[PDB]
Amino acid sequence: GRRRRKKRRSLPAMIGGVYSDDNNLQLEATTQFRKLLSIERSPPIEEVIQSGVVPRFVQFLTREDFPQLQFEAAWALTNIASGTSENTKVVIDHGAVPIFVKLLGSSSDDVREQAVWALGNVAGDSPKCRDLVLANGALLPLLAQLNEHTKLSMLRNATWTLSNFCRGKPQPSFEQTRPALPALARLIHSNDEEVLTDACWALSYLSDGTNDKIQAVIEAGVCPRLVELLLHPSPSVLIPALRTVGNIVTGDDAQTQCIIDHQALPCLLSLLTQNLKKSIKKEACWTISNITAGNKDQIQAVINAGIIGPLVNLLQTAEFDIKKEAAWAISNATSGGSHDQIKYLVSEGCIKPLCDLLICPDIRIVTVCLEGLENILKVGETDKTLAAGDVNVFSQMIDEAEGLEKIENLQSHDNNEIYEKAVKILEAYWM
Repeated sequence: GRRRRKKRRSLPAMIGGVYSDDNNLQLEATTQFRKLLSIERSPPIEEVIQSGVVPRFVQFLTREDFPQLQFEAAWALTNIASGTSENTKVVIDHGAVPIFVKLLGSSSDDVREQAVWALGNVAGDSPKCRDLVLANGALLPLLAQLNEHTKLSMLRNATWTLSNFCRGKPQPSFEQTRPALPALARLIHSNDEEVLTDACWALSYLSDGTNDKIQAVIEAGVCPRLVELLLHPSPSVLIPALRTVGNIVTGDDAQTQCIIDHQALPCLLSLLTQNLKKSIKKEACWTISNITAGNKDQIQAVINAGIIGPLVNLLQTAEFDIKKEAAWAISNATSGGSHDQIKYLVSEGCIKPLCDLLICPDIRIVTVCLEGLENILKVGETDKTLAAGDVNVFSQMIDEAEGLEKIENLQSHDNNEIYEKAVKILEAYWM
């Protein structure tokens, strides 16, 4: 039941200046180009390209004697590359990528930072551009010049760039991004909201895939801190943290337990009971659902945390996108849970809201709720049998919640799977 799923850190005279061999004119004209290319809205990137200065800017990048010119040229190029994909291609075509990688070793902090920002912008353009940046060996030198003393502006640029290196579908080669894990594991210990935001997004990308990927993320040691970040007051941090936690719990039971072991369930509960955006509650319910898809000890941990009552209430009353996830959460619990655990779900009032969703237009959700009801009916039937009783108490509850009439009406459902289950349910419990 476990369910997998850029930028932000006189022309003729300028052209002549850039093409001059006078240092002061070169610098003055490149700065002028940078500023032109920096403007708030609709920058004239296409005009600058046609003048032929891109190859010149690229040449300026190699001027190790003249870091100020390297810096302005880098900025100008990145402003060009931050435009359309066609603009980015022009910069790539002129060999800027390997040169930016080399500049990650510049003795000038400002030039290194520009290079980091340039590469993030290129990588951000598309998965192919991302892969090109990685194939040119960007990551290790990017990481190498990060240390205990690194200034905040560089930490911010670097983390954003790293996130761009991890982002996108198809996903980048995991072996290509692995080196980033230890750094991101340290970066999530920052208190800076921008670093935390981009570091969490990056971990959210890395943890999105198969269980081997998730295992790599866990082994980086990030679970405890990620659970802390579930409590971050900024939604910009909370959202990617929660997505990463949610991704991790899509793995196997042992992987899921690494999240549970750090009191994630009480954090997740607080997400349901605070006045938070619906998309946040949705994702929290999704995360819970992948925990209730676990073993009976994991379902028990959800119960112990006090989640079932609030979750039933969401299932009854929340916006539909939340209801859907809450449905999977409750239904998964009825599927992997013990007889006694299922009885507890019923005591918390889950029958009525499962019944009410049998008329919803999403057939996957109908099916989930019908399966949950069937699991509940089985438990009721077992109780009846063990005492040699005359009635299935849960069947009566389903009748009283108007679920029986809804199940009878599902005999008219187009979908064959729903039809067959409804008939089977009726035949077993209301013959």
